[PDB]
Amino acid sequence: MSIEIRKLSIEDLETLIEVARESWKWTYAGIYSEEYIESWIREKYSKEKLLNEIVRSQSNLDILFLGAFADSTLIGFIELKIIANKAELLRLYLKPEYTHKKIGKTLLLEAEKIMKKKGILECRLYVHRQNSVGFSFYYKNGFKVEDTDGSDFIMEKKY
Amino acid sequence: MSIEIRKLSIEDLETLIEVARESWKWTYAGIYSEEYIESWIREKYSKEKLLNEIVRSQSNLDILFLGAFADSTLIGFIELKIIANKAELLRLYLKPEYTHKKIGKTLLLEAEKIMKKKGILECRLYVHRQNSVGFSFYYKNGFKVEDTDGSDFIMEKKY
Ligand SMILES: CC(=O)SCCNC(=O)CCNC(=O)[C@H](O)C(C)(C)COP(=O)(O)OP(=O)(O)OC[C@H]1O[C@@H](n2cnc3c(N)ncnc32)[C@H](O)[C@@H]1OP(=O)(O)O
Ligand SMILES: CC(=O)SCCNC(=O)CCNC(=O)[C@H](O)C(C)(C)COP(=O)(O)OP(=O)(O)OC[C@H]1O[C@@H](n2cnc3c(N)ncnc32)[C@H](O)[C@@H]1OP(=O)(O)O
Ligand SMILES: [Cl-]
Ligand SMILES: [Cl-]
Ligand code: NI
Repeated sequence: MSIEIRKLSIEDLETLIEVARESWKWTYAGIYSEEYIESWIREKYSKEKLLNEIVRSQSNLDILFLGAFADSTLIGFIELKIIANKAELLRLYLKPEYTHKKIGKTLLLEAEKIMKKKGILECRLYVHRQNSVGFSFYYKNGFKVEDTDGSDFIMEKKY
Repeated sequence: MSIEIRKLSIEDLETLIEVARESWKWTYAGIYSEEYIESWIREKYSKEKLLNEIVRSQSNLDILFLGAFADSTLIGFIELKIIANKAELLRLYLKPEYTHKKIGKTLLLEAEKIMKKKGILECRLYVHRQNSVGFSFYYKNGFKVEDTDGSDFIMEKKY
């Protein structure tokens, strides 16, 4: 199992949406309803929005959008948003069958490496409080809860 | 997510084979080849063999064959073989998306409960040495390595 991390490109769009869908159905099985998720996928992970995000990342602006590829097949992705010297980890998702193999850790390290290249010293995120899979991974990797907003925990990491 | 543990019945056959297939492809992705697995599924998990095993379990003889059912859908199974006062854990497999939720632990506890009812004080198993997922679960649950046979570790638990 060879895993490559690289910036996503527009050709990654269609399988990106499928990874997102598959990871979302799994991750939130006890949190949101099947329809809530299908609408979320349709509205937030639309072809147009992701394309624009993939482009802003490729153009080296306010998005960093990396995928993990297993034998050329996209199986995970991370997306950060940069404003000034700070980042927000918007998204980190893998195909459920590819979890617990350090692939999430690998995407995070890559982003962190690029943030350090960019002078970004703070990174923060919003995680649904009932998402133990995600929440536990984050605190195991140096994120600390600093606040809440609705159902989410606001976690933050400094460098 | 409601999980029920009960003895398998002949009507469980077709979805039993699919769980086995899906768990096998995942579990041994870096261990055996796609064909080795498809042959193993075809030859060891055949309709006839499993049926006979399900029957011997239902008849209360030398097999104990339990499934874990999530909302009426079979998602995992355990199978033990009894000879005298001792057992061998032949099989324990879940759909990959259902792992890491204590469902494996739940099947093991059920079998252990029945073994104790039956006076069975020793339980042993063979785990492929490169199966870290399975091997780690077993030692986290009181199994200790006592020997090897080919690629497998022979692990054993006493009560
Ligand atoms: C800001 C946001 O994007 S929030 C949404 C975060 N993403 C999700 O929840 C989607 C579902 N999960 C995933 O995609 C992944 O598990 C990630 C990205 C959260 C973590 O990546 P992975 O490569 O799976 O994790 P990695 O192998 O580095 O670390 C393992 C740890 O993560 C957590 N974890 C990873 N996979 C699993 C799993 N299948 N079941 C339970 N916990 C898991 C555990 O805490 C585990 O620690 P343990 O060994 O003590 O049990
Ligand atoms: C004799 C034989 O049958 S050998 C074949 C054994 N079965 C397999 O390997 C098939 C693949 N795996 C599985 O079906 C299951 O993981 C089982 C049956 C081994 C364990 O059942 P689960 O309900 O998943 O495990 P449970 O939640 O009780 O325990 C979690 C522990 O099991 C292991 N584990 C369970 N799921 C995973 C996973 N997706 N990735 C990595 N490790 C895992 C870990 O050691 C975990 O401990 P951690 O929290 O420290 O990481
Ligand atoms: Cl979340
Ligand atoms: Cl094994
Ligand atoms: Ni774990």
